[PDB]
Amino acid sequence: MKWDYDLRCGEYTLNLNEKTLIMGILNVTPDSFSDGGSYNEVDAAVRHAKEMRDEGAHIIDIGGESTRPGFAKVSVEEEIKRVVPMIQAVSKEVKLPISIDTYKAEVAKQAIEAGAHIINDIWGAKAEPKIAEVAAHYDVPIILMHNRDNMNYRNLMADMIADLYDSIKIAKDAGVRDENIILDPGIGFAKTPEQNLEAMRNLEQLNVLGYPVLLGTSRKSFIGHVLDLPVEERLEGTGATVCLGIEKGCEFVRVHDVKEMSRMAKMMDAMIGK
Amino acid sequence: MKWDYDLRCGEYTLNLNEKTLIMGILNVTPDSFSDGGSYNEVDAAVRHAKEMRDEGAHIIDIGGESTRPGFAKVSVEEEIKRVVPMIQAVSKEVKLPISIDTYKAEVAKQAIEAGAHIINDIWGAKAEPKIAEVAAHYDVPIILMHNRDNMNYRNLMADMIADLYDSIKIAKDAGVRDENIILDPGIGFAKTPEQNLEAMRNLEQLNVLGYPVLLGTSRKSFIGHVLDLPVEERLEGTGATVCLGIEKGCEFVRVHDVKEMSRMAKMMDAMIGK
Ligand SMILES: NC(=O)c1ccc(SC(F)(F)F)cc1
Repeated sequence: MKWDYDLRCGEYTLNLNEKTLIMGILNVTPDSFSDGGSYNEVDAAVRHAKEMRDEGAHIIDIGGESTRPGFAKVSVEEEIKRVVPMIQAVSKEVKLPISIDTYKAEVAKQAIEAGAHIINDIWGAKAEPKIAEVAAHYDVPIILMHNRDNMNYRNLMADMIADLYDSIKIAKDAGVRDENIILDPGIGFAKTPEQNLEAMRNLEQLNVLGYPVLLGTSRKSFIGHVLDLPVEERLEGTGATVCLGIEKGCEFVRVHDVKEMSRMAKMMDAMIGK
Repeated sequence: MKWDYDLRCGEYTLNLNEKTLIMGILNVTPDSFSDGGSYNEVDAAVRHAKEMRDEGAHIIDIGGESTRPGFAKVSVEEEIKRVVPMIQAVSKEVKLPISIDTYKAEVAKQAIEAGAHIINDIWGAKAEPKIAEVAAHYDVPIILMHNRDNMNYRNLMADMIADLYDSIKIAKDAGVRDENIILDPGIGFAKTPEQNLEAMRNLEQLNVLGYPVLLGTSRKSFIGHVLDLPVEERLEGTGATVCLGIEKGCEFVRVHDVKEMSRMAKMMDAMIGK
């Protein structure tokens, strides 16, 4: 009942009421010597995508080098060379909606022509506002993530909701329809460990804006800060964050460990009555 | 702030505010040919206890054959022969509070003399009311679990709270102090799969009775019913139930997989601000 529309992802449709949707994380393994497109690079990407599809992923999230976790300085002409061949191949042989992980307008634009269905922006359309227009033009869902270039909060949650609505304004002024807007609390970004725990504890507040919320906490540093555990041993901590996130009404979770998280989400959904 | 007393377990003290307490499950591996006490049986019990202590367990729960999951018909004279040597050895070389898993008064009584600190009753003092007196006499914490011999609920939750308070009455009429009372929703017992999901979803209601709540969902059938997964693949489902349980204010979780659940509980505590 909570949502009265389905997420329209070109040729795939995502119901927001039946279950928590699992977005699986695919990071490029760049080939040295080449700028992209090579067989090993692309085929490792496809095999990874297929594994995630089998493990219960509903969306595949595809990131280049300029995005997380790398954040390397690459121009858009090269990032296209790399990210486009992956999107052409994955979209061809894995029938799932694909989101492009970029804050760059031209990269988002190429990705969608290559065959991406959703835009996923870590800067909430603030780094390159034209990205909002790209989304409006192609009529695709855009994920707006909370992020700032500083740590200076008067009031964390109120500041987050304010910051986010600034993103919504930019998106809607560009012509993006409400149904194509998704929000993300930006856990792990521009927050102290203490502020990350705080945002998690108060996540249900994001619900007042009236948009589906995607949660992305997978293997993040704050989990390590709490448990005192390296990145490879953060499965149980990520699981907690996913369970809490779902209890507090999130519609997507973005995770590396698709099998495990998928199982937890399904148990949560059964319990909270999704 | 929520609790203004500590759980007094003889020589160990359990703070109910700092963190979710993990009770690790130890089931006897009975030796054929002997009635109990043999070296392999007892030493496997000790090694298991030590493993759980290292994995982060705060309490060791020790069950004989007449209790779960076996429920075999054994007299109390034999159950004592088996459960007492385990309790003497574990209490000797694992410095943790030990709970005896029994609904039988004489068994509880022997267990405590042998060195058990807490009584854990799956029948909520209704099967053998004298167990309440045993607890009152020795001044030990008693866990009262919801259980009935039928499935006939007018209103699940109201019926559960009613049933439980009937247990509290029997306990207090025997002389058990409020601080020595703990409650358990009896998930997996006398409930359909649908009713188990319901009790989980409405667990916070148990809080109104004003007693610490222990949650025990580890590897239970309903998790299997939801995920469609055999008992060995229920880690992720148990994890969900533990996370939800903690969100809804439970003070203990009783689990087989101490390492994993301990990590999840610790992440939950950090998030909900315990
Ligand atoms: N490979 C495993 O047995 C394993 C270990 C830990 C986890 S984390 C959990 F259970 F989801 F919370 C999952 C699977």
